[PDB]
Amino acid sequence: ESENPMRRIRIEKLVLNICIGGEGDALTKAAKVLQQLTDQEPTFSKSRLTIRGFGIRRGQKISTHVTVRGEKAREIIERGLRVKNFELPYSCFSTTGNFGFGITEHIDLGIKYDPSMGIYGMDFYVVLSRPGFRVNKRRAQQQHVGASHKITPDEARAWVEREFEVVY
Amino acid sequence: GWVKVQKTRSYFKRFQVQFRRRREGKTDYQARKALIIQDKNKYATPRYRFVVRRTNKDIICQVTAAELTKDRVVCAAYSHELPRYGIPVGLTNYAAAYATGLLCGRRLLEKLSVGIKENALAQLYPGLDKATGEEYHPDENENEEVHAFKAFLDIGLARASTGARVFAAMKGAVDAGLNIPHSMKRFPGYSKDGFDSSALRDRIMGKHVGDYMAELKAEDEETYRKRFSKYIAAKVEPLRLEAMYTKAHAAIRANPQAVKAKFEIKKPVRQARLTLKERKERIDAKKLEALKQ
Amino acid sequence: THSQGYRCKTRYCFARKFRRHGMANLTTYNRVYKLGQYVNIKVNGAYHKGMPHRYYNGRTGTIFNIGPRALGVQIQKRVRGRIMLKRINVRLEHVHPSDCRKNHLERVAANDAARRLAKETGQPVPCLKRQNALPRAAHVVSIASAIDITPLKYDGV
Amino acid sequence: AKLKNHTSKNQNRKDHRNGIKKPKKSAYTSHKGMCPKYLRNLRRSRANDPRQSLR
Amino acid sequence: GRRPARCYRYQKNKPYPKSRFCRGVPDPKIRYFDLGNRRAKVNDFPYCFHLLSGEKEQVSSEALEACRIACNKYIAKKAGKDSFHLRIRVHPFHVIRINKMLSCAGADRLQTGMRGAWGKPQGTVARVSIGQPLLSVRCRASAKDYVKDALRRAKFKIPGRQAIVESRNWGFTEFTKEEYEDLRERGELQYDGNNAHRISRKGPLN
RNA sequence: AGUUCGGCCAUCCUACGGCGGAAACUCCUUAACUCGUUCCGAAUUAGGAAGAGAAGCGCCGUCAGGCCCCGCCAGUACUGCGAUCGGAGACGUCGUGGGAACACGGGGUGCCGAACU
RNA sequence: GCCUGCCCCUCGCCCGCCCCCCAAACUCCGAAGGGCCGCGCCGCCCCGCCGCUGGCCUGGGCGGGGCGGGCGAAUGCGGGCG
RNA sequence: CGGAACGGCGUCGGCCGGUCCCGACA
RNA sequence: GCGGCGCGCCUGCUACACCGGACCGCAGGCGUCCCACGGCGGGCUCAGCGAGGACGGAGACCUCCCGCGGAGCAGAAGGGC
Repeated sequence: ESENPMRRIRIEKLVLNICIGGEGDALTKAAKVLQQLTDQEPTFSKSRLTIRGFGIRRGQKISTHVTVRGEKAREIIERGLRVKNFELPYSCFSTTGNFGFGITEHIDLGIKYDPSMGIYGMDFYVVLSRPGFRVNKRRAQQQHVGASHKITPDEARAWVEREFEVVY
Repeated sequence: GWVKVQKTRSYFKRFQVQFRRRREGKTDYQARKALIIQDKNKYATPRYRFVVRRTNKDIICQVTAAELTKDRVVCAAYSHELPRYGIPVGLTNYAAAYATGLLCGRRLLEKLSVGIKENALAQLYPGLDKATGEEYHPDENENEEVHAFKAFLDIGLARASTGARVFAAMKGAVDAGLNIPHSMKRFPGYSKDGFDSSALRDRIMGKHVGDYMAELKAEDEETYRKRFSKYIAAKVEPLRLEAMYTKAHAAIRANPQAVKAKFEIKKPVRQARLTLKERKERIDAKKLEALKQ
Repeated sequence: THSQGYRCKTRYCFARKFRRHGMANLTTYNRVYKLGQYVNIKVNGAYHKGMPHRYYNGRTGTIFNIGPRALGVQIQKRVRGRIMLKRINVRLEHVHPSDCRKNHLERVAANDAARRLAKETGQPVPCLKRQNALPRAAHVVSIASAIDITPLKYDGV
Repeated sequence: AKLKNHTSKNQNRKDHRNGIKKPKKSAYTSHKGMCPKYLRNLRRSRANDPRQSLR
Repeated sequence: GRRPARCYRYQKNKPYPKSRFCRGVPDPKIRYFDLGNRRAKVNDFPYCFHLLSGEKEQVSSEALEACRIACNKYIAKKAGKDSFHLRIRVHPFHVIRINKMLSCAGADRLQTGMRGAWGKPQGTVARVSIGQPLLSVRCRASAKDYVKDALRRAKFKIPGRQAIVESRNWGFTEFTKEEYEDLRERGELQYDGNNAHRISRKGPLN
């Protein structure tokens, strides 16, 4: 009645996403917000194509993302569950056992509201990985992971329930 | 909301299976092509690729020549052979690569030399006598009459990161005598200004381990127990690493001849294929499971 | 034809087959070539350099020069009423070795071997020339019970 | 005046009258187009010893 | 007036279909190819009667629309919409061309003559082979008496000679009157709907 | 048996479910260093060796998709060259030659080298 | 069936399943029929030459000497060269 | 009796079928 | 016939499975553009099927997953990757 110890679940990484069109310097202003929280330099993703509704024009930086892992991942995500009152919508868990939530106010995460830094909403998405997934990413011997070892959303909701005592 | 399936019989019919090695991902076909394109004029004259594969517990060096079917592994030396040569632990560090290289090179020069049984090969090409970091290109000097056996380098699919283990295995073959085309910029200590004999003289001597071992004991002895457990039981203290490397290199160069070690061929159960007449029966029983119910 | 490029009218010819798209098998580059070897030529789009003109496809020739990175096939092309010995330079990938006189190379040695066995025992020599089929013999055949065949009616269609 | 354009009719008979003439042995193995190095090896080797066209 | 149909009669040119190279195909008049009880049970329509093609020929779309309208009406008037299934099997695909010779002729004026004769597409037309079925009328027992008449009243509208045939096959279903029935007692006929197929022995069990 | 370098590139694939490891391999294991990351030791490098068959991988399934073979299709469609053969034509025969394909069954599911344990 | 009650129906789309007929600038497959080359010189043993090759005593070429043999599909016909 | 779509209880044949010596309501 | 330019050049047809095959025949282009849109070495996987995530929906981003090329390679089309 014991699972193999490699069958545990680990938070491989957390992505942090903003989408401030491009405005005049807004993407740079979100860079400051991401830098303090993750202690990392957020990389500016770029707009693809030029569309009418938003102001992206095939070259405006439209979003900033940093991927945080390990101890930083636990604390940044734990913040995100407290501010989301330990409640998450049930459908957030996805097919590959990846789930996300929305974070109003870069300030609500304990950052001080600033006249200089205007409120910027961000969103999160946490990727759950079963030890042994290296077979999918190694430069040599790159082969797809087997069915059992892939995290099914039901199994991951159980790891989220066990990890943060959340409710849906 | 209910969608199309990617694996249609159409997709499968058009699937072009890659080469068995390409699908497995062990061999990059493009590099193999350029390393093995002998110019046609020469013909039969063979071409040697010095494979230096890397593995979790072993570093494998073998000099190979690709014939139309076989790859003709000529002479081979692996990391697991090094404890016999006196290095009990650290069988996959940078220093152990520069030993794996001497192990292969000196075996190749002697194996060709004993067949030659004349004034040729190792006496003509002792190579650098000791392990030192100075730039040494074997064929760059006299290279009189019999030329140094030159084999081109096969990094495999591993990435050429500055001073990776595979670069230091090449130096080991070069120390042995085999000319392997090289520039040493990749080797650590090659600032564009110059090549540091020191950066090599210390890494070749396994002093990378020495700094960590001594520091680990001071900051956290308990971690140093778990991290370097084999080193402690073996009794190779950080100070002793330099002596171990010099002795092993000396033994490797003088007596390369390998000795056969026995292998037990264990057979796994390998439950064999169900017989075809029985194979139809399994469906026949299932048919009853649906009909009678 | 109002256009005549070096690749004119090559939609289906220079295309690779159904599931052989991809790099050449490494064997093509490795195979040995000796001056005087018949080399059948099979043009491919696998590489876009060294491709001979469409006419040169299928023209078995011998290798005049084994140059570095290339081969030199001399083929016989029909122009007017004269066969011209055109010498072309192909990259090895676009060329293949030819069986051509496969039967002959085996034939001379095998026939000679039959004589070599003959020099000892086997004093009569089996006629060492191919015979163009030749016309049957007695083959008396047993009728036994033979199925009667009757032509059928225009019914089932 | 509108005239004929191009038609190979009769061209085959003209060509095969006595045609299909082999290209000739002198061009069957000519040294045009051969490796420059091969040519220098063949000439220097032939000169020494038995084919001493030299004096 | 679309001209007489003898002008484009016979498969004179290689099939030229509506395509990215074709432009402005006029419009097949016939837009409806199945008339009657298209929704049908394979069991409820025992016999099928077809119109076989006497000669390789080109059949105009206006004919295919014309014939469709007339043949369908006779079964509809007597047997009823419920008792007939009408399938125009030949689709108008090839688009013939028509040469335009209009206005004055001359040098640097409106081009005239057979110079530039490629015709602007017109008359979507059908390609037929000897023995290709043109029409397929499926009926219950009730319409067996009126089925042949509906096909022939409209036979004249279809160009050239044609034949009327009773299918030894049971209905549209490929199986014959006997085979269909053999697989009706043995429970071996999956009913797809308008048509049916043998259950088969292939596929994962579950 | 297992690894490495390979040859031919699906009887070698793709999907699922079992079964397995002694060694070998993988997963693993951390970041003083060499290095490495549009950000991220994910990858990659360097330095390890407490676990582990859960994956990878090797073996069996499964009226499994494909892939491969043989039937069948069928002397069928087509077609080489002959007929002052038959047709208003469309076209079709007949003489002597060839001869598909898709469906549809019945099966098959890698093998060969070189080195080392 | 109802302040909105969507407590959900009928047609669609979309996805599975069959079905009817097409392509000259469509092709999983792919004939007939065409093209292109060979059908006598081999097997052995040595030995030279090379400014070329290669790690070598490795190659290939090009020669020369001995030895073991030999006319090795059918049919027509003397071919070539200015 | 250049030549068709259609027609011909014109004349010789053939194919697939039902009746009728319980002789084609007695 | 100067209304067009098949008057030099190219792609796919027509073209009748080696090749060569006509036409004010069809479906189209060319007369340029780019020191990066070039060479090389390294890394990488693309359009997208889904299933998820502040604002955020046909649609903008960020994730995995399955991804034989269904992407883009300066422009015609066809090969090719």
